[PDB]
Amino acid sequence: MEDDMACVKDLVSKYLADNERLSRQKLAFLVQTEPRMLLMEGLKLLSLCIEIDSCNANGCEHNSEDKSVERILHDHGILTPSLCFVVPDGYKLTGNVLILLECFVRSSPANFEQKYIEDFKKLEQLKEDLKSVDINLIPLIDGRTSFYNEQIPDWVNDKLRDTLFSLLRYAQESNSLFEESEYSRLCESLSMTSGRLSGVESLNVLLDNRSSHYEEIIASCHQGINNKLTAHEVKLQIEEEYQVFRNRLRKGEITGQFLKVDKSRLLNDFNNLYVDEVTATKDNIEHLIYQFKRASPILRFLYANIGEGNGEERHHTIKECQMQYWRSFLNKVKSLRILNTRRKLLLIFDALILLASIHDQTRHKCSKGWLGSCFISVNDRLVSLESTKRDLEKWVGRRQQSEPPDKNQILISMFQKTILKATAALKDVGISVEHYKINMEVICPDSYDLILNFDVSGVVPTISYQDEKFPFIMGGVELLESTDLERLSSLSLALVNSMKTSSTCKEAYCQEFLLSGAEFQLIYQKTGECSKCYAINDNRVGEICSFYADPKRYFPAIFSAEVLQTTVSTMISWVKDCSELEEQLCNINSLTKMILVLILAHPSKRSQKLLQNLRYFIMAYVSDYHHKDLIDKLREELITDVEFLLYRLVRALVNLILSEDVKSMMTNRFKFILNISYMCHFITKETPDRLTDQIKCFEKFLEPKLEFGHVSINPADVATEEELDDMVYNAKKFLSKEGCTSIKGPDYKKPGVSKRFLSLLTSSFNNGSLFKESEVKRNCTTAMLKNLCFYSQESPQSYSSTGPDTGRLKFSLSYKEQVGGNRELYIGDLRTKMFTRLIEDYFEALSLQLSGSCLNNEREFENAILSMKLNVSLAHVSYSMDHSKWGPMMCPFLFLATLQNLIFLSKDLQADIKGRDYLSTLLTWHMHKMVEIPFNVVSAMMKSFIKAQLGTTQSITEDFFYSNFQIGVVPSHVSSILDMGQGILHNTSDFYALISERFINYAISCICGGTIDAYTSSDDQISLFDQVLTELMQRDPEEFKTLIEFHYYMSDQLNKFVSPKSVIGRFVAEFKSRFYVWGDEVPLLTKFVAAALHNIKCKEPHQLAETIDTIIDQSVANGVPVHLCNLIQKRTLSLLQYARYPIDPFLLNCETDVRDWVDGNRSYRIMRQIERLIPDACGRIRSMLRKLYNKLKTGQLHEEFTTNYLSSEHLSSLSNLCELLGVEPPSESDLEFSWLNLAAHHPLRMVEKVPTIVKTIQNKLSSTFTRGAQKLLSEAINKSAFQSSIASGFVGLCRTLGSKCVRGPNKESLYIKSIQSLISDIQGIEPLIDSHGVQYWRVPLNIRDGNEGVISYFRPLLWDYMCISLSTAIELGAWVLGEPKKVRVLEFFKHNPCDYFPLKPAARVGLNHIIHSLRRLYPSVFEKHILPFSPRIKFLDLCVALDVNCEALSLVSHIVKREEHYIVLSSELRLSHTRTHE
Ligand SMILES: [Mg+2]
Ligand SMILES: [Zn+2]
Repeated sequence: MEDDMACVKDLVSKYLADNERLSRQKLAFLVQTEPRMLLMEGLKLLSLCIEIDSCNANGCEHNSEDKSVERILHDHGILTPSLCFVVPDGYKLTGNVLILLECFVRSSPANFEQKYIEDFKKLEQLKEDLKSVDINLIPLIDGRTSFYNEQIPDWVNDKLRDTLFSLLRYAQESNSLFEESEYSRLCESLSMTSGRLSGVESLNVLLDNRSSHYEEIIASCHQGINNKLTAHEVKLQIEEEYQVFRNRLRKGEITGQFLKVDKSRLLNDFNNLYVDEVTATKDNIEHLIYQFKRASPILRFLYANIGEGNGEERHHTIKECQMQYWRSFLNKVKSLRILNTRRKLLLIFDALILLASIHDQTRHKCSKGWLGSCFISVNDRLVSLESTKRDLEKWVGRRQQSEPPDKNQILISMFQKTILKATAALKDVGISVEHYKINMEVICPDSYDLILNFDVSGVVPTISYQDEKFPFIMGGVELLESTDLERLSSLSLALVNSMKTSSTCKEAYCQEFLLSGAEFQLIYQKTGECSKCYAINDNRVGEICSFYADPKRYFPAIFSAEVLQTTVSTMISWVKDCSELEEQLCNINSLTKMILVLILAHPSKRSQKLLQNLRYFIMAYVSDYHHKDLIDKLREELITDVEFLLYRLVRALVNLILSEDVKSMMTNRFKFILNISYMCHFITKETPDRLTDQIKCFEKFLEPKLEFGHVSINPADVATEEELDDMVYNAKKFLSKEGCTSIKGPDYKKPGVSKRFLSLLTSSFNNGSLFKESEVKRNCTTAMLKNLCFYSQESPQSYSSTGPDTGRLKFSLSYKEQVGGNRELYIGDLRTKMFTRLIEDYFEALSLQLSGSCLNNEREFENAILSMKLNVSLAHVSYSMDHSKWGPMMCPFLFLATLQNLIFLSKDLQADIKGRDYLSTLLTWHMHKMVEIPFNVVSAMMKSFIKAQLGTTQSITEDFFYSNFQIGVVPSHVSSILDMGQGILHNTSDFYALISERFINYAISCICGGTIDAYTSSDDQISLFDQVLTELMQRDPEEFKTLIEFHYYMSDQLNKFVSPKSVIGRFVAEFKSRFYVWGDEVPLLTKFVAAALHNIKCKEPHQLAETIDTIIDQSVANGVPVHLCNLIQKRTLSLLQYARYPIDPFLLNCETDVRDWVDGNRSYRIMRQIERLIPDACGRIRSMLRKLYNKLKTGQLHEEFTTNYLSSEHLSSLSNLCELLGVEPPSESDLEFSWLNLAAHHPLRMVEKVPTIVKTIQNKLSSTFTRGAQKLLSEAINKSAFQSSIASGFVGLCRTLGSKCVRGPNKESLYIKSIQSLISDIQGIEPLIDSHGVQYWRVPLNIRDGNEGVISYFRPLLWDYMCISLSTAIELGAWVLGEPKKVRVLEFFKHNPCDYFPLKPAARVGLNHIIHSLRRLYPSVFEKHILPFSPRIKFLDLCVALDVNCEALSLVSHIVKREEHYIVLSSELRLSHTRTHE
């Protein structure tokens, strides 16, 4: 064992770089002889090489002397106060930039993430401490997952660490210089293989230490449970229980929780729901219509009468005088950076704008841009007039007397110098100044005297902070028109735009809009994105109105003025043929329109809840039985009068619709009311306030634990007995529920489980009664190591009864937004998630072994839908139920006690025992978790206590804080037993619900003479009854009710509570929000419309099109008509056009029909759009494509096309492809058509080049653990620091498109306007626009040579058309290459809007195939990018080739879940197009 020393010493002597830092450690190692010292020196040298490579690679100076940061400052003469203990590994000072380069090496995922979090937090803290120095700090962290470096080659380093390991184990077995813990740590660190190599058996590495608590818990689980009874000895207990329950219920001690339906009583209870303020029951429609148009200033302004303009004054409002041009130019100039703008380079701008205004004024007498005595400045300001005159005279007098000259001369000199500077700086980058239509004529020879001799007259524009004297007439606009929607759209656009203004008559900001004639000004006095006061002003009469709205909630109505009208119009057409509703048809329209406008004008949470609570009422109205505590659950607190008006409107509508004397069509009215109820999705999803929601969520979390009487406050890591005995005591108490055989009788809605029913369930599962036929068949060295960079310290060594030795599991609490209420959310670390995943997937597999669940399986959902459809068809009884408080009422103790009593059959009995031990240990771990209290809530509670302690309601949580606040304690952590991890433990609860419902159905079947089917996914259940029970319902109304009450009691006995929103009935069935009726179908139109409306994000404009396309494709399959989708697409295109972005024929197709969504796919619509653009030329290519596909189907060439033509020039090759056959070639003025691509060199900027397939491959490949360690966690940390909304996203998108957002040939940035200017320079190319607007250009052939720097952006059309067409024809049938034609022969019928028809589309792939094809076809790229990391594949090769060579959009030809079944209007299919495959 000594020759190894010699050879490795020689190898390291010959393979070490000559560094003045490395030679020291090299000689210190080479001089040593003792093996232990060799170990130390080798480890030190390896660490040195790694850290020096890291320090030199990132361009920094290495800290060899190990000096602290304040030392580094003091040596450089930088004086700083005292600081904490910090040592930088790499430090650099460059100007005012400071660089720190701490680094380390880790192999385990959990260790890597923990070290990253630790040093990141430490360095952020130190950055905060050093911010006072007035010097910037930027940390840099490098964490590598391997020992490879630069100063040493790989093989010598590997053999070095290997021989080091061998000598390590030798010396450990010889001298035992190390103890067990450090020795094991060093082995696991330098092993580089023990990071992650095992699975479930990893728990076998540690020790047990399970001394006493485990035995007590396991015994308490087994105390009084009997799980050996036979099938004969459970029926008797069931019968006895039923007998005593029925007797005690009939006597009058058991209450009963169900009533029979009564429509009149239900309506009468709904009408008198808020009878304390609305002191009436009836309301005339006319008075409501009258007082609706005068409620709020917004509504008054919406329906007022403002017809300013006699017909010629408004004509000038489309002239675009010089003032606006000067304003835009000055804004664009100020967007750059010029020096010394403080009170010098700003007054000049106002002077120029004022001169331009005077010039525009005294030539044709226009009155724009003014407001009383004020004008709009460069930065959307509202500067006055006189103060500017004073500043101007002061400045000119000072500058003149600083020095014969003349005032006008000084003014024109200053103006010309500044203008020359500006125009030079502008010409510098990419743009001339002649494209702004500005002229240097407003600078008259005499201007100062003109400034000093101006005057205006008007009013003062004011703002009032709260009688209302409106300057106009209140209401004169009919509801049937579409004017209020346009006014709302314009006002909302102004309100959203009001957020763009940046920070620095006090100061006033103004935005401008105009409806039809004159223009109005929205005035505000504060920046930022927050609630603030707004006013509306006009030049004739100022201060029209003022209000207190919030900006970020007014998005869904921007350009969607023609979309909502069609929505209401098509929703009305449903209830149109009711023979007893014609006399009341305008009232319905008025009410619907008023509700929509009102909910779009004042968005609030209370209106959302009130509108959401209607579906439960409409479901109960058409059923047989319902919970007794239903009506009381439909009431909530309302505050403002707008909400009361909304409630009155809803009441009037629901009384008009579901009155008496109507018996024609119940399904249509049901669908109508449901769609009305689903309008709550139009408001928003985000929160109005943040602190109150946190307080509410914490209150909901803390409430149900203060009556069970078990809350731990700040538990210690070393658990004391005072907590363990209490845990055991409460665990015993949890299993002490009585019922039906006691003195006090049963008690409802209390957490707990009874021993009798647990025993019954376990015994019935063990002996076998719940399986179908198809189921039974299946010490200085320590500090030395601490100096190292790869010696980890964050691995567990032994577990216990309360988690690993590091500490009990910890979680953080936070809310998640949702329509209506807000959901709770628990967040854990990575090791915790890795630990929980074992239980999760074990229980998921165990449940998959059985049948009936519908959580993640996708086969059972179709069976459920089929059974529901059949049951509804046969008019049987259906029970739709949801459970209440499912999360905070379950318990891991219940799952453990259930698992500890099941007996399996020949399932690796010894491994079965070992797995049971593992699972029991993990569940015992979960039972002892801890949850963190947020910081804002405790801070606010402390502030409130201090405030209202020295100077009533006393919410119980506030009482808890006040109690544990005054004795010297501050709550930080809270632990208990009653709370199951919301969303963490999910599949186990699904399994438990499955077995529980199966046992309950078995018992109910054993009592009566019928059977039941059930379906459930962890919180929702649908039960289907047979014919016997359905007959029993209407023959003996007493046995039915008793059976239902017994089902309720049984479910309560097993810790499952039925919510008051469940329903038993025969008319409708619902599961997972999917309603079904016998002779119709129920689409949710408003839901999909509202979902599609506000669903945009700030990204590249070619992915929003994909997202909207997928959304519309998903929505069409449910019943939405097509023209609505066309209008939605038009709205999206207009939203894009507003941002000044050129529209190309590869975004959307707003001319589709039914067939384009059923049969075709994404590429078919693009092909159809291109065919619509340029006909008379696509047929010639289509004939050649037909012939080529017919030839290639038999596999004739497959190679001449693959390389010779595809991988060459485009134009000439095309011609050859025509002479390869006997078809006529394309004309010379056919290859002239071309479009414009901005991403021809690199994609656009947001905040070499290779195909996108390479991008996604290197993304999905270099991310496992080692090739994707740093980047993913870095980007996650970066994204965690961002919080945004939809409006802010649209604003950011509008901002980025117009700054640079463009890259040049080599490396540079430009502007879009510059590109369009250079394009418009050459007067030989012709643009062309279509109706909806799609720009495409015609360019000649000769003009290309001579200026090849701007023509490198264009791209021909026929080439891409052929690529996409051939690709999609390969992907689909061969009919695509036919010739389409509309059907113009069928006559016109009279259709009803409610008539549907089903359809099926006209009908694996892996990641290795594309790699192998790219290898065997394109070896060049493969050997440099993929190497460092029969009939079916024959066409896959062609697919990937077409994808690589034609990169416009054909990527989607391979990136593509897709629905199958379609339900469409039968009146639409008979007007589609036909494609013939001949
Ligand atoms: Mg349900
Ligand atoms: Zn004018």
